[PDB]
Amino acid sequence: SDRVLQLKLGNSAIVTQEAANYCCAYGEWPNYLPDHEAVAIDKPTQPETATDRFYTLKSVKWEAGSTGWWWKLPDALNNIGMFGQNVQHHYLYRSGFLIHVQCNATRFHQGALLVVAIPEHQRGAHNTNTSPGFDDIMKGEEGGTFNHPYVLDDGTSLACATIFPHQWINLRTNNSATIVLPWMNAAPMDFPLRHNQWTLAIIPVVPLGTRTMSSMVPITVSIAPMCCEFNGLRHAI
Amino acid sequence: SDRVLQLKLGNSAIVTQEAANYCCAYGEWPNYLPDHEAVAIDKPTQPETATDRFYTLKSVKWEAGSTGWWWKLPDALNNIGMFGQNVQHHYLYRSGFLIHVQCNATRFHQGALLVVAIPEHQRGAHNTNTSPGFDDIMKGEEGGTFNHPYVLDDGTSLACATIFPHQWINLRTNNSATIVLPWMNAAPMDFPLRHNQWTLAIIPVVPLGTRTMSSMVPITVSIAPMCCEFNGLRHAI
Amino acid sequence: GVPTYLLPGSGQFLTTDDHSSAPVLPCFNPTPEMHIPGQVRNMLEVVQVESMMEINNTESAVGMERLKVDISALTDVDQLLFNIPLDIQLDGPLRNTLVGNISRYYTHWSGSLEMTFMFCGSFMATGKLILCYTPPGGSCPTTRETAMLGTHIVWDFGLQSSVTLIIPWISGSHYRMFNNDAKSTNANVGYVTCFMQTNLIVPSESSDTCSLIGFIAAKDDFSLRLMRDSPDIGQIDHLHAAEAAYQ
Amino acid sequence: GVPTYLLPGSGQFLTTDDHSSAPVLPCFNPTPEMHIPGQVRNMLEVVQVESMMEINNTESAVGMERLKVDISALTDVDQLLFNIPLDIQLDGPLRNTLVGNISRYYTHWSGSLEMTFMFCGSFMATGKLILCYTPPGGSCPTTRETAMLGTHIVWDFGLQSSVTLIIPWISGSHYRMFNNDAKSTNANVGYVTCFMQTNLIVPSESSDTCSLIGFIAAKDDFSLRLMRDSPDIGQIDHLHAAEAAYQ
Amino acid sequence: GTHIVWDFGLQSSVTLIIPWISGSHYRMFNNDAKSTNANVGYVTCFMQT
Amino acid sequence: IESIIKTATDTVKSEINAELGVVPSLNAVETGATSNTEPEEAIQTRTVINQHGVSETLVENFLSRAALVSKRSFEYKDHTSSAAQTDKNFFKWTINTRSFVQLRRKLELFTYLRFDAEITILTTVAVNTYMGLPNLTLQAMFVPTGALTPEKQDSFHWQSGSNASVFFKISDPPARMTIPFMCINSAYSVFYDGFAGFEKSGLYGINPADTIGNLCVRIVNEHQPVGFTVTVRVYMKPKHIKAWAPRPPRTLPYMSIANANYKGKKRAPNALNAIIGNRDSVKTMPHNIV
Amino acid sequence: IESIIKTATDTVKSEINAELGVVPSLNAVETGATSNTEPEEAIQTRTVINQHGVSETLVENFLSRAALVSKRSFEYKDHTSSAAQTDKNFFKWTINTRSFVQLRRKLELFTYLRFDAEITILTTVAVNTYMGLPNLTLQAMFVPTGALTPEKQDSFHWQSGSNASVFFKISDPPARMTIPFMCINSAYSVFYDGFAGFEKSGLYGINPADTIGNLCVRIVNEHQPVGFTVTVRVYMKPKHIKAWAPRPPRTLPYMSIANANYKGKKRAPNALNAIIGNRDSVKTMPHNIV
Amino acid sequence: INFYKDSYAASASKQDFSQDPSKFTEPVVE
Amino acid sequence: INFYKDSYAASASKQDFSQDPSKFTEPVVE
Repeated sequence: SDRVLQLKLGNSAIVTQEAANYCCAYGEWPNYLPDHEAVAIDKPTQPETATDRFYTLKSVKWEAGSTGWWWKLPDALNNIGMFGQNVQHHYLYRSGFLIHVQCNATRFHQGALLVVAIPEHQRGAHNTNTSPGFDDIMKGEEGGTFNHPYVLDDGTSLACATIFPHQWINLRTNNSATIVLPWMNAAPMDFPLRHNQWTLAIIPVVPLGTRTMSSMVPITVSIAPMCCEFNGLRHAI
Repeated sequence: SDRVLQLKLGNSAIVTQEAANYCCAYGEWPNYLPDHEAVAIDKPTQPETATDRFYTLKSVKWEAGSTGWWWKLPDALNNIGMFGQNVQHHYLYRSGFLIHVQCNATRFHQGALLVVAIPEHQRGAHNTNTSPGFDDIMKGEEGGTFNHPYVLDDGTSLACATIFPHQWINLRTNNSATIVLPWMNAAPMDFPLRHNQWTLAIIPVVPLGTRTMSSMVPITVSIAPMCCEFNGLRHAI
Repeated sequence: GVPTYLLPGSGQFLTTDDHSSAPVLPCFNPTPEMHIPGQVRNMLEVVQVESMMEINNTESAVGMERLKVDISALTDVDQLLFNIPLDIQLDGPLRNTLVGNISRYYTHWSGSLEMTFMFCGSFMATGKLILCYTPPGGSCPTTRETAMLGTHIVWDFGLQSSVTLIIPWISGSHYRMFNNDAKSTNANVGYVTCFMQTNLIVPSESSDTCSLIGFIAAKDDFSLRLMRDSPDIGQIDHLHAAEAAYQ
Repeated sequence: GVPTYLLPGSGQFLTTDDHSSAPVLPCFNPTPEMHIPGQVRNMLEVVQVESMMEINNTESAVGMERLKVDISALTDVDQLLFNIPLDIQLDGPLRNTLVGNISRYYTHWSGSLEMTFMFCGSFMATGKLILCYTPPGGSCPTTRETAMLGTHIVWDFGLQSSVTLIIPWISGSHYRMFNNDAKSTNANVGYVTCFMQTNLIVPSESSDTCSLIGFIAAKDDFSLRLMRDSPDIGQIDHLHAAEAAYQ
Repeated sequence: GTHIVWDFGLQSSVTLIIPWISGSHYRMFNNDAKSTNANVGYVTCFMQT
Repeated sequence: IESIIKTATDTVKSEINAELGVVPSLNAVETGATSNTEPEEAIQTRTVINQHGVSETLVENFLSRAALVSKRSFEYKDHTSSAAQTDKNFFKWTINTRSFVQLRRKLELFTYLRFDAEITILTTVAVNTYMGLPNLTLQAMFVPTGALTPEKQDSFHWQSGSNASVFFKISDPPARMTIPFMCINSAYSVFYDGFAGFEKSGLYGINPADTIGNLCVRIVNEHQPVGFTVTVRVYMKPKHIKAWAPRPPRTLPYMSIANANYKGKKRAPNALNAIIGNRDSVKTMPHNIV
Repeated sequence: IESIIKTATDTVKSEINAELGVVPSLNAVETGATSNTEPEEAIQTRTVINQHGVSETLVENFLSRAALVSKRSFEYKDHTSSAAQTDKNFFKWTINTRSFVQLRRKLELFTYLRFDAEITILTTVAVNTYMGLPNLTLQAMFVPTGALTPEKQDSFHWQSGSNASVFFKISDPPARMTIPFMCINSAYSVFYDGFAGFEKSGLYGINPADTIGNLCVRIVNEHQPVGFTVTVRVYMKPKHIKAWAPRPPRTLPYMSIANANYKGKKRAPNALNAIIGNRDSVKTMPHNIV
Repeated sequence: INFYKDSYAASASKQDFSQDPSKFTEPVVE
Repeated sequence: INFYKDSYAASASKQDFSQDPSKFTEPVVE
């Protein structure tokens, strides 16, 4: 019963048949900003179905010695669709996210993915005391690749990364993972071009393995923003 | 009326006719561990009549220049019967003890035994500052012999040893002593192979003397565990 | 005036004292509280979340290979696969866990643990394992006849790819200490061993070596006390750019 | 603020002061109380338990021979057997007792004592003794005519092998001091002597020398006050392995 | 096994109850004394002192 | 569901179980949920009334320990021939919680923190012959972040019109202040996945809203004919603490205070490719009872 | 039967007794019971209303005296050419009650004890010419048993993230802390008839659950040009005391703190074969009135 | 004991025994 | 006078006048 799931947002829908029970982050569900927590006094635009819809990114090739992949939000979506046009024309921003990650293979394949959403994933660099630059962090739609995913590229640990909102894609059990994210910030709204609230990390804890014919196994990421607000209308940068 | 006493535990019984009123240690009687004092969460085994029964040890020869005898509990019983099999197959242990000491002689004999049960009788060594080893303490079924019973082999005193649960076998009055011991520990259960809660000490305060024919006078120790619990089932060491 | 006298302990600075002190900014209005997801009010909420064990803490296991145990098809019965030392003070597989890192801020601990194992082979891979917990006293059991005499669970790999070995709180004392003596009777927890109950049996197109991932959490009867500094972090010099906070 | 002023005695450390001090560990939960047998809440519970007197505190009495008095058959009537000095401060037969060790932590004492004597001859041994207590003033009585004029008990050895000589509290003052002057009127308790009332009469196969064991406890009218350190223990150097607690 | 400790005093007698401890309701008077349907067990006496 | 938990939970007794359709020991790690198998369902238990309190692991107790955040020694003397890069009888310190690693790893167990910080300042002095230790007066002035800080010991910025100063002596008890929750947001960002300026040349991970302020400390006295070395230790104690979204603890050693860069130790433990020290095999027991 | 006893008990008057079948002065020591012969039954008594209170022999009063448990003198100076076995401006101390024999014999009158310990620390200083006594700051950090203790005066273990430290000066009143009841059992074992490890090579009589912790004490100051000798005396006072199963007092002198070994003195009193000093005969009276 | 006019001046508030572990241990929706 | 938030911080409790000497002086059963 929990394996089949249709997610319908906007003009976008995703049916899955080999899923797990989906994850709502910290027990929370997204909502709009209420009046007793609001700060910016102008009326926000709530474009709804134009922006509250799945956005599918470029797939990544799950290969032999993969270390992992990360996308930062809302940076991965700031140039896609009418979400990216509302981002570039407004100063402020508030939304949650419905991340759906797809990866299937045959019943002779093995492997496990940790699909973990990390709040405020401040990265570190390796073997230097210079901070990571702008281009190391703000990758965009392509995202990045983990350098040392065993310490989550920040000196901490992959083993304890199940404290964050996560699921698994174990290839003998499921082929999809779904994490619903709310707004996760100290401020109620935020400038979307210089700050990322969530990082979606997908990490090969058990590598891909089979002895059947070699097929390309892709990992696809569909991200739906949820309950988007935008304040501070101006021109586009 | 208080001289005759039948003690029936399990398939074991002891009738005596020349006894004293028996001693319950600190006014307490043994019981099982209640739920509001329990620690180990697994269900304990309570083998009852297989272990709650008298275990008679090897008798000792009461001679001319005897200094005394000691047995440590449960160490003196850890290899005897189904008590010793429940000890060796479990990690934890809790029971009380019913110690019955037997020594008779003729009406022309004289002598007095102090039969004293000592809690946590940490021993000392004489004329050295090295602690007693494992083999000095863990004698087993044979028990030990007091080296300096006038200071109870720990620097204290035999004179003040009547603060402990004790009886006397004065050979003109009685020929048996009976001490009922409860569980005496800071922890509710305990690992029986590295800790002894009670020491039964039998000490010649007045030596054996007569002018009739010389017979061997033995001192026999029967110990019945009472209300045995065992937690932490594993293999046997 | 009021006649007073000073006690011992007057004018000292205890770092754990709980008093009210002078406001540096009078009539300051703090920022209004906003609802932020995921509030932690007790560190035992964190300790009950399962996190991966480094059971493969060996050499030639580099990085993420330490977080998985590779089991294979064997040609003998009753075979040992791995064992797990249960000392949380000591640097074993349980140290870098959520239950293992928060407990090393404390000295005494109590309560039940849980070991979750997820099988990460193929759908075609079948097998049965036995996951034994042995209360302390003797050596770690090396044969399956010896090890199944304690707390165990037999697990077949099928539609649910996970079991839980509850490690029960079986102790004489209310708490266990995080003392340096791992062979102490106040510290040693026991052993966890895994054996083949049957065998890992795969077809010719499944990968012949499959993996487990071990997880450990604490249950809700878990308790920590006597707080101390963690031995997991430390410095022998000032960090970089720390002098620049004075410039 | 509150106008205050410091008194004499401010900032001192009295070792007997009764104040509340700072918790070194806040929000610490102690271990739950378990019922342990034999709780002592007042040290007068311990003092009322009978314990052996070293009446035979002589040379050529080695170890346990000091804890018994050997009486024999005599060929003269009215003969003295032993006497007991009653000074509890002074190193006599009453010092290493439960009533004697706890009282040397104190300076003043009051209340009645009891001397219990157990006869440890054979069943065949008969005899009668008189156990006299003499209130202070003169010398210790050496003949039986002189000694029975005070508090005594005549004891025949039979089916009950024990008597009690109650030593009554007969004092001018409410308390007696543990002063060094044993011949003081505030300290001297009196004397206990034992005589033959008849004779120790045994047959030819009983051992011709029989034994007594003397016990002393306090009654429930007993009281101790003014606490001091015991003169029974002391050191002139640090103990062994005490420097290793600093290493 | 099942025992009784007896001191010789004012009552000069004890009873060792030999309990009916059998798998079957009855035991046979068969010639095989070492049979499981016939053998009752043993009674031994020792010096306690 | 949220409830009030003052002690650890009790155990109920259980019996022999043998039911089809019910498998409580099997679980689904793939959902992201922790196993809910209770000890009653795995073994046979007894009734245990668990009275073990849980109040010492409260986040208020876990974090409200006064920890060293600053330690600065400066020569207290006549500074005329001393170089301009030195502390001429005063220092400035941007208040951070990053410099000393016990408090840093402990505060970095969370993503967001809202706390009031009480600040204890411990001054100690040593003679730089011996003739005695002076009872000096120190001034610690709290300057907000980016504002004008003094450039001299005797500058006119020390007059403290609206800046809060504390004047305290060495022979006193240590000076103690409470600094409020001073963020412009509803919580401090312990981690900041962003850049703090509208240009692409700002610092990564450093949010200046997280910064408390500057702590300018001088000695109010003039110089004696001899020199002294004055060490000022600052202690921070968080209080009234709310904490959100817990994180993995840091395993590798810290390199800098500006960032979360990592190197790791050369060997295990806490190396980059090996956090836990090694054993011989996966079926090797390290402290096996003999 | 348990009752409340605030004063010693009263005496009732008695008369001439001469009854068959009743012998209250005869007793049975062999049962292990103390004689219950009352003074009314042995002599003829009068009515005495006894108003002597019993509150000074309470176990709470008997044990709650602040007693010296530690005394450590160390040279406070510049330690560069000093040997590595010395106390280089700091010491460590495993907290025990065994080192000083007045408190040791007093606590060893019981088998089990449950108490809270308040800890007073008294620091005194002497010049090692004379130019004055410095008002130094000391740090006493409470480290749990077996944990990491500092190896230097200026080590980074003294920052005390979660370890409780007390900072105190010599001119202050002495520092006073309350240490709770910290055993993992319900009472401390004053005596332990066992071995504390699962192997046969552990220490006899030493239960590490009985051990409170370590007490690491340093001087926070740097060294002056002259040296000083600093003596730190630690005082322990038990409070909220429950006590179980009383024991014979120790008669022979203590040899070690690790064990209950005995030698005895060479002559009586308190020799091995003679605890009480000797008299000439059993019918000799030592202090006989002439 | 708080004689200061600001509420943040007070001592530490060690009475917050509300837990909710299910927002970390069971964040699934069904 | 106890202004500390922990109960063990309090002063000594010198009001426990309950005795039971019969658990040492008469531990016999009849």
